[PDB]
Amino acid sequence: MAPTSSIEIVLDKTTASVGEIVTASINIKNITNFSGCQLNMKYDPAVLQPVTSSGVAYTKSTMPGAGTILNSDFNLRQVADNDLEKGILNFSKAYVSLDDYRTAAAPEQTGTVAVVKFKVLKEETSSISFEDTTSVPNAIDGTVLFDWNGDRIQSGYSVIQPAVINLDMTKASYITMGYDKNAAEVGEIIKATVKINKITNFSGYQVNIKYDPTVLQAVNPKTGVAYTNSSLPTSGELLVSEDYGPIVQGVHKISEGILNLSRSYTALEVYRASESPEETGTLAVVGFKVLQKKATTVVFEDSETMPNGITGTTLFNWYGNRIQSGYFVIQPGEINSA
Repeated sequence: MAPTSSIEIVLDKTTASVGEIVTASINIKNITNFSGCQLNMKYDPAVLQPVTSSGVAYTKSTMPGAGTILNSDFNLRQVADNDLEKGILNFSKAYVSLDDYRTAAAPEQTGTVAVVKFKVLKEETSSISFEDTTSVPNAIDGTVLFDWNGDRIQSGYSVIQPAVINLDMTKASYITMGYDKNAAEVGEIIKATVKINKITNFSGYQVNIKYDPTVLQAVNPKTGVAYTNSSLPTSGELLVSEDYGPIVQGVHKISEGILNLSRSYTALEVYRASESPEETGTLAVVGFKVLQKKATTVVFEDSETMPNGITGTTLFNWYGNRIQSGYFVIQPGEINSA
């Protein structure tokens, strides 16, 4: 299930100086009967410039470079309509000879669908993400994947993003997850810790986390006892001062591999009066028991229950204001990579 089935933007380097090239590979994994896609990619056009006839700036009609799938003889349709002023790449890449593709019975479910090279114009931490555009509609975070019947794939995959270039792990403002280990055998528990860095006047969080319940089981990270749909996470370093009235709740859908966790201080005036904000530290620990040893991941993922969420995350300051910008969501790595 998702996020084992995914589309992701993967950079070949995570730091690059001005004038250097960063290669963004658009990779899919385990997309059943995949035949094609339409993707709307957003970047900051003050920071990055898409390039290549190896070296030449894209124009309006420039297609991304070829990847490792969608190169076969099933009548590939390709169109691009890029807005270089706004920093939007929009392209379609799909097989049209679907009857023949089906009959071939060898679907291209995993690989690189396209490559976009970016030249760095400015020293500035910056992200690349697929984003909804009104000229879609019903994309999933700017992504439309098609199966070999020509039907849109409407569920069952995660959009793993943003891809971030030139992030300073000490200085940047972000939320992320870390693992105590990124490989583990069947029956072992991986401890996944939600944590933040430099979030100004932070007072609480809500996060929506997606895992593949056929590969990992949500459990208490010490005891191994399975989470139910109301299980609390184990507390971390932050939001544990009793004086500020923390409240915590979990509302999950374990059969679908969805956790939703929230913890906030409530006595915000008392907290503000301390003049000692909690801005960097761990928020929550969840356990993941390995059911099968195969490559998977855990991700922050948007929820229809969090329409104002930023890739499945909401952070509040100590006036109860949603922090709407100025931090990155940093997805954790792969678990049990091959």
